[PDB]
Amino acid sequence: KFIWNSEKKEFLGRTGGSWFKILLFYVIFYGCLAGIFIGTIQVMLLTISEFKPTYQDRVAPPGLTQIPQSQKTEISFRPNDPQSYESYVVSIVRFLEKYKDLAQKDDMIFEDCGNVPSELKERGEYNNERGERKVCRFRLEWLGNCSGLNDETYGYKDGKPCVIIKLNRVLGFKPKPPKNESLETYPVMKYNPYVLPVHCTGKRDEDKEKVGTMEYFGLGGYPGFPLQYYPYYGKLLQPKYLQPLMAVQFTNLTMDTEIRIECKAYGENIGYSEKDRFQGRFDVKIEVKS
Amino acid sequence: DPFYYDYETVRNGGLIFAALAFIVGLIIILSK
Amino acid sequence: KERDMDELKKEVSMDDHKLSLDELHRKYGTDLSRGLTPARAAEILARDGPNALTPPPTTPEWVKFCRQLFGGFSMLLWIGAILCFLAYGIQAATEEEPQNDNLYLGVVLSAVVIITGCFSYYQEAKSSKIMESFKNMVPQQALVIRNGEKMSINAEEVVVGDLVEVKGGDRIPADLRIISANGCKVDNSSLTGESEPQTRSPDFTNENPLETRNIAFFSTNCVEGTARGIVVYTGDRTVMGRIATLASGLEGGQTPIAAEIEHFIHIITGVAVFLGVSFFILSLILEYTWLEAVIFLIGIIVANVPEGLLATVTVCLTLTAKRMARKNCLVKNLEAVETLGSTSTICSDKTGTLTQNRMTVAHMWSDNQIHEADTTENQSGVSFDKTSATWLALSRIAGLCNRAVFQANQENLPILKRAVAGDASESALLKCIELCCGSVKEMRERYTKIVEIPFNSTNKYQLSIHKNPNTAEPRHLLVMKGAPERILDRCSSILIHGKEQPLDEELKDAFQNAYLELGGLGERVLGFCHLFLPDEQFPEGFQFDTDDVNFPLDNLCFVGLISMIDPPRAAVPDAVGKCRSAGIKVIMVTGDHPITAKAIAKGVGIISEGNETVEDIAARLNIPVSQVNPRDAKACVVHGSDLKDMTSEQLDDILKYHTEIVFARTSPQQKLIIVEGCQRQGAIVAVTGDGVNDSPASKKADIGVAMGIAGSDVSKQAADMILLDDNFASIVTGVEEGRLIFDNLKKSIAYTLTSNIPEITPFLIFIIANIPLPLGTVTILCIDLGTDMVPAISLAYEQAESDIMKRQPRNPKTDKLVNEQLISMAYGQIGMIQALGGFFTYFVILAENGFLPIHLLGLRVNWDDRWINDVEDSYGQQWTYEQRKIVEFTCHTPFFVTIVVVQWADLVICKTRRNSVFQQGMKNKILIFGLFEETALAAFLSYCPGMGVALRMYPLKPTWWFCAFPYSLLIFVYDEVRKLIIRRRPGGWVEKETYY
Ligand SMILES: C[C@H]1O[C@@H](O[C@H]2[C@@H](O)C[C@H](O[C@H]3[C@@H](O)C[C@H](O[C@H]4CC[C@@]5(C)[C@H](CC[C@@H]6[C@@H]5C[C@@H](O)[C@]5(C)[C@@H](C7=CC(=O)OC7)CC[C@]65O)C4)O[C@@H]3C)O[C@@H]2C)C[C@H](O)[C@@H]1O
Ligand SMILES: *[C@@H]1O[C@H](CO)[C@@H](O[C@@H]2O[C@H](CO)[C@@H](O)[C@H](O)[C@H]2NC(C)=O)[C@H](O)[C@H]1NC(C)=O
Ligand SMILES: CC(C)CCC[C@@H](C)[C@H]1CC[C@H]2[C@@H]3CC=C4C[C@@H](O)CC[C@]4(C)[C@H]3CC[C@]12C
Ligand SMILES: CC(C)CCC[C@@H](C)[C@H]1CC[C@H]2[C@@H]3CC=C4C[C@@H](O)CC[C@]4(C)[C@H]3CC[C@]12C
Ligand SMILES: OC[C@H]1O[C@@](CO)(O[C@H]2O[C@H](CO)[C@@H](O)[C@H](O)[C@H]2O)[C@@H](O)[C@@H]1O
Ligand SMILES: OC[C@H]1O[C@@](CO)(O[C@H]2O[C@H](CO)[C@@H](O)[C@H](O)[C@H]2O)[C@@H](O)[C@@H]1O
Ligand SMILES: *[C@@H]1O[C@H](CO)[C@@H](O)[C@H](O)[C@H]1NC(C)=O
Ligand SMILES: [Mg+2]
Ligand SMILES: [Mg+2]
Ligand SMILES: [Mg+2]
Repeated sequence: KFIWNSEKKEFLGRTGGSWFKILLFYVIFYGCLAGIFIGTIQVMLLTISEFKPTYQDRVAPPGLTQIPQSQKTEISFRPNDPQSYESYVVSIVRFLEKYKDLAQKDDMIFEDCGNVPSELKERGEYNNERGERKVCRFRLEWLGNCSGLNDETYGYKDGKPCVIIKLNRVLGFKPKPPKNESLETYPVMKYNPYVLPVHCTGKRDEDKEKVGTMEYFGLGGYPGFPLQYYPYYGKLLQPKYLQPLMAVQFTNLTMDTEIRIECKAYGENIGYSEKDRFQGRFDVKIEVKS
Repeated sequence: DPFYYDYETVRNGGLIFAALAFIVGLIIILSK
Repeated sequence: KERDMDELKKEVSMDDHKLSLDELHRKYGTDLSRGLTPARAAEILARDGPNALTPPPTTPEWVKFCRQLFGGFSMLLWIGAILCFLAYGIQAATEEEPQNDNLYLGVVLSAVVIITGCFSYYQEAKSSKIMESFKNMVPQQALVIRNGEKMSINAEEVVVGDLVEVKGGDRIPADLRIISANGCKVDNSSLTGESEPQTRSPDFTNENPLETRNIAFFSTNCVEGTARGIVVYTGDRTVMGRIATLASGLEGGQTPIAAEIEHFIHIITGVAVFLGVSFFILSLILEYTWLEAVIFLIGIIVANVPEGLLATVTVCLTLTAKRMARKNCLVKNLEAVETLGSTSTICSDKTGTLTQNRMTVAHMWSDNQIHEADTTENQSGVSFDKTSATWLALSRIAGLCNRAVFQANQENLPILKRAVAGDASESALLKCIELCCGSVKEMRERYTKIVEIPFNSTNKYQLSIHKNPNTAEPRHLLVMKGAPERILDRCSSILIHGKEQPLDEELKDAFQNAYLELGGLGERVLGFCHLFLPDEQFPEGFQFDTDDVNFPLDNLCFVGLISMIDPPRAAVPDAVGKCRSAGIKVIMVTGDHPITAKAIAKGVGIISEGNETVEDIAARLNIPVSQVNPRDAKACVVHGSDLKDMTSEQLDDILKYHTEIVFARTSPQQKLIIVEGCQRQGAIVAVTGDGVNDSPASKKADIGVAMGIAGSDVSKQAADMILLDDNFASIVTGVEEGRLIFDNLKKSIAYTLTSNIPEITPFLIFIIANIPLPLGTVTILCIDLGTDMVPAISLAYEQAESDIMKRQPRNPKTDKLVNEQLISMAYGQIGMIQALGGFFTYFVILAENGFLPIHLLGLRVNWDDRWINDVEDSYGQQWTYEQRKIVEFTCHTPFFVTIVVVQWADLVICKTRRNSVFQQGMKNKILIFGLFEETALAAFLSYCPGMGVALRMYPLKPTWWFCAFPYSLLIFVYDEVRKLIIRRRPGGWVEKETYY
């Protein structure tokens, strides 16, 4: 006493006569609770579509992303040290490892689309009435001087920085480029009908530190995403689906100073959030120090 | 487009509800 | 070495009181007639200290605020906050979110502690204030005699051993040894507990200085007569000063409710550290570094702490205390509101507590028959038959011969509680006649008093003669009152129904046995007689003086007897009846004389009819008192003389083997010893009292109870509860209230404790299965302190599920506030169903937005990564940080809403511990409003504009609201059939395992 009750005649600490009763009760109880839970979760799983998600409204303004996703939006590396840029280089290697020409062999599941940006490819409806959909090919040659096949870079910006921008995948999304009536979109090509444009700037709307020269690699040479790869039909209907990529090389920059870069994708189907810096737009800080 | 939701309407509904529920609660605690 | 001091203070006192006055003055160095010299007086006055008590040693500063800030529970919240701050400090090892999370939490905990502390402090402060309004100290200047001259000086300037004169109405300045007296009755009522005024004389009477007549006492008022004495004791050295200092120096002891809460805390922290440790081990067993594992430990442990329960409990107690105050029952301390409900023994004082401490007419003798008068304060009793002429004659006798008259300002006042200038008996008689027979004003001035004889030093007969108001007989009327035996010696004729008679030994001894019966009843009896005069022999112009025998003092006409006693308060007997009915043992503890004590005891129901004391048995059987076996006696009157020679085992035995007990002639220290003796049995003791003799008792008791008006100041300071209206029946209400608020507390507790399973579990399986965090910190706070508050308070307004005053007092060791079964319900069963409901809503929302539950596993690593902006759902889509995070936070809001939804059912089922909800029912309005306001609040937080910006809470897509519903319904049905089976099978397995 008061407490030493651990064991005596006859109870196991605390009171051990009926322990089987209560343990059995909680096994039954928690078992039934688990069962009920799995039941509710099962009807819930009955109410979700196998093809399209029940709510798309959260991803509505798709985002712009970079290959070498950095610790915080920043590539800082030495042009000399091989181990300096190795992380970025490897990230790129594995990223585009999916895009190689021998990676798409099959004419069964792959389809060769235009060498020039083309109208959107609509395939049936989103049900399974039609078979597994073909996927339009993307050849790494569409990006020159950045991971183009064997020949060069290959230091992958080693001399001067370059980053590929990608558009976020959204099922059913059909990008509408800005009208030919477009308001002050800055230098850009006349391929506005079938391409979704992207452009980069040092600082957003205010005074800039601006130092840069940017060369863009698109499909056929146009700084944007070809509409022919849209809409995306989802992982089930289109596994091994390859989405468009577009390269941006910074040739001319001040080496030992860090500057910032924002890349905006323009369109009506496109939107931007001020709280989400990766929504509709893009941010990267780059310092190449030697 | 599926990418638009009416959040403002649902918002309004919830707020209207909050008002009604609360003032009804107030009717309840005052029984005269 | 104050232990020894208080050890000397718990011992009964001694004195020098028995001395030849020669030896007295020889010792004290004083003249008996002349007192002492002014020089000597001023010499002694500055030698030790002025005559007064040292002001109460307790003068805690408003810094006592800090007291409210700690306790045992606030402590739990303190260490909670400290742990939080420590966790954030450990999270200063990196760039970290808790700027909105852990720091927030700790600060909030601190805020709860501080605020609740402020509230409770303000309440107790308020009670202290309303108590301060009640203190009035009027300086009463003592009358001394120095250098032969009478001088009236401030009582504080009185020294040891100088001559003091006290008069009628004068309060005794310091402790005196009476050298001389004339007709002097001092009132010892508050100090020694003696009911009727005790006469004081030079002569030594009793060995115990408290009962002796040659000592007068500090703080006691002299009722009548005059006396001279030498001062034995001054200031703190006096009797009531020693009593007061003992009272100030005792210990409060831990209140029962506080202990229950302590134990409760032990439970909570028990499961807290079990979960925390076991999951610390578990976390290390997988991956996370000692850093993360520690953060998780602190996280879980703190998570198990009920922040809002402090508020809800404090508010609960405060509400009950509010009602108490409404009934004119004030509680000095906040937690003392419960104690009555836990009390198995009530030690009560007799005079001023159980009784009115006011001499009052009880029974009257008319036509050889006893008629009981109405002895109640409010006149709620039965009036006798006043139609008889004998009563008229008697009433005129009592009314006309007195020194008693109402004072100037008593008109509007009730005839009883109003003040009167005169003797005890004369006051009682005056009030009685003014009550029953009409006014004594025009009645006493109707007959004109010619020559009166005031009470004689010997034989104490008091007579007066008046003229005749009647229109028939112009005879002179003579009236006399006095002790029954002497007036029996002087009377011959007896009156019946308006016509006279001589005395025959049959009805003469009927009168004798009626006098001995009323006298044995505890009452004090007075013979009342009158005689007409032979106006032929004593003409209308004859002036009779007090010299020779003018009137025939013999052959008078004896009318009847009028007896009087201090009656119990009107509400008392019923109250004691209820307390006995509730299973509370009532013990009378008084310093009064045994003969009256036993009578009052039988009157108020402490000693029931038919129950015999050892002495009753001895008397009935005509046997020596020592013979009879004490086991045969259920009731006992324990004499205080014996109580001095008694040991621990002996007192234990007396308390054990006697059901109805009365301790009489007991010193205050012995009251303390009796209380401590009942506490040695391990039982909760409440003490009710009036005077200073109850100061050490009321202090030592688990709960003391004073009388707001009839109670003295010291005992009022010592009490944990005050009765402002002086209604004893309140005690009953008390033990009801405290016994109810217990049950409700459980419910409230249960409710809040149920919420901690669905609150903690999200962060648990967040660590385990590595899913995105289902429930945030802000949301958890919006449940604990946001919503559940109004329901948890509303649970306090729950009513009695059965008759509570029927059931026996709880056992402190067995029955607990928060025990095994409660935890096994809240944590084990209901809270689990709640958690499942929450996670269900979570998966509904996340699955509908494209992340299927099975895919959510291990995702958090990349999910909580700010810089991964391509994140694949089950449909192949790529989410940024803020998007999927917005979904997680719009998964927090519905988890919170779901908590509210299941807390509906939990609130309705926590409403009743036993009864089905269709019995006890929804008649609670505050509960209804609780539900409405709760739901409305949740809906607001969800849908108010900018809440996602502020609290990071987003508008619920409305169908989300229905995900929790079937789980709530399940909770309700389950606990309803549980509270069905418990009703049907009170064996019982469900009752033993669950019912709490
Ligand atoms: C070198 C590599 O280092 C790499 O650093 C890592 C390592 O340091 C590992 C490090 O682990 C985190 C991670 O597990 C996330 C994990 O985050 C969780 C723990 C801390 C929480 C703040 C947070 C939100 C809920 C919150 C807990 C803390 C608790 O105290 C609560 C206040 C508690 C409450 C009490 C109450 O009453 O109400 C609720 C229960 C739940 C709670 O509300 C969740 O907190 C842990 C500390 O995450 C860092 C990123 C980075 C790169 O990879 C780099 O290459
Ligand atoms: C990418 O880099 C190569 C360098 O290897 C460029 O070829 C150089 O092009 C410049 C003109 O811009 C010529 O003056 C040099 O003589 C070329 N050198 C070599 C070794 O080819 C190539 O034109 C660049 N292409 C793009 C699309 O940027
Ligand atoms: C009535 C009881 C005892 C039997 C079982 C019926 C249960 C499993 C039913 C009753 C209410 C139902 C839910 C109501 C809310 C909707 C939200 C919707 O967006 C997906 C399905 C979901 C989540 C339902 C699934 C099944 C549900 C939870
Ligand atoms: C007895 C039971 C059913 C009590 C529960 C009341 C339920 C049915 C109430 C309480 C909260 C309510 C909701 C509050 C928020 C609004 C938002 C509005 O835009 C659509 C409906 C909706 C979602 C309400 C529907 C009804 C609702 C879910
Ligand atoms: O079941 C609780 C619920 O019942 C009400 C009304 O339905 O009262 C019912 O039960 C009472 C028993 O005390 C009786 O008045 C009667 O049986 C019936 O009215 C409400 O008081 C309460 O909300
Ligand atoms: O239960 C049907 C009821 O809910 C509503 C909103 O009032 O549902 C709307 O919001 C839900 C949020 O999950 C959606 O599931 C639903 O598709 C949407 O219409 C109404 O539909 C209906 O009155
Ligand atoms: C590149 O930048 C350098 C200095 O910043 C400048 O001198 C040079 O002319 C630029 N090259 C162009 C404009 O082709
Ligand atoms: Mg106390
Ligand atoms: Mg008393
Ligand atoms: Mg909680």
